[PDB]
Amino acid sequence: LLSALEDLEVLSRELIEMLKLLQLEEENQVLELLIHRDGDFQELMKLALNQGKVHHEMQALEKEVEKRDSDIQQLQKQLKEAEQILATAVYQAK
Amino acid sequence: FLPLVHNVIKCMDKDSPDLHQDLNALKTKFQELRKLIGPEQQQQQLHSLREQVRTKNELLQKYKSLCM
Repeated sequence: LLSALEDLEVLSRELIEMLKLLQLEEENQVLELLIHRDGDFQELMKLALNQGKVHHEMQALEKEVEKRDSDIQQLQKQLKEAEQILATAVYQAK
Repeated sequence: FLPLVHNVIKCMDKDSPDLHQDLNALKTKFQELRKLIGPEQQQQQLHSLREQVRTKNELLQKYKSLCM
C-alpha cells in the first residue's frame, strides 16, 4: 500500500527534478518526496511490528494446535473405552 | 527525503559557479533509491493481526484451569 504510493511520489519528484518553474513545482515535489519517505519509514516500522505479532500468534497457534491434538487423542481413547464399557454393560444387563 | 532537498540546494548554490556539477549524480542516486525502497492498509492489517493474536492468547488461556 504505502510502498506503491511512496514509489509513485519519488518518481514524480525525480521527473520534476530532471528539468525555474516559479519555485512551486519543485517545492511541491520535494514535499511529496519527504512525505513519501516518512510514510515509508512508518510503513516499515508497522511491517516489522506486524511480523513480530504474526510470529507470536503463530507460536501461540502451534501450541494451541498441539494441545488440541493431544486432547483429541485422549478424548478418542476415553470414548473408545467408554463405548467398550457401555457394550459390556448392555451385554451383562440382560 | 533529504536527497532531493540536498540536490536542489546544490543546484541553487552552483547555478552561476558550476565548478562541480553533481546534478546527474544526484538524479541517479534518487532514481536508485526510489527503485530500491519500493496507505493505511498496512496499519489496518497490523491492527487485525494484533486483535487475532490477542484472541488466540485469550483462547489459549481459557484452557488453563483443568482438573480432570
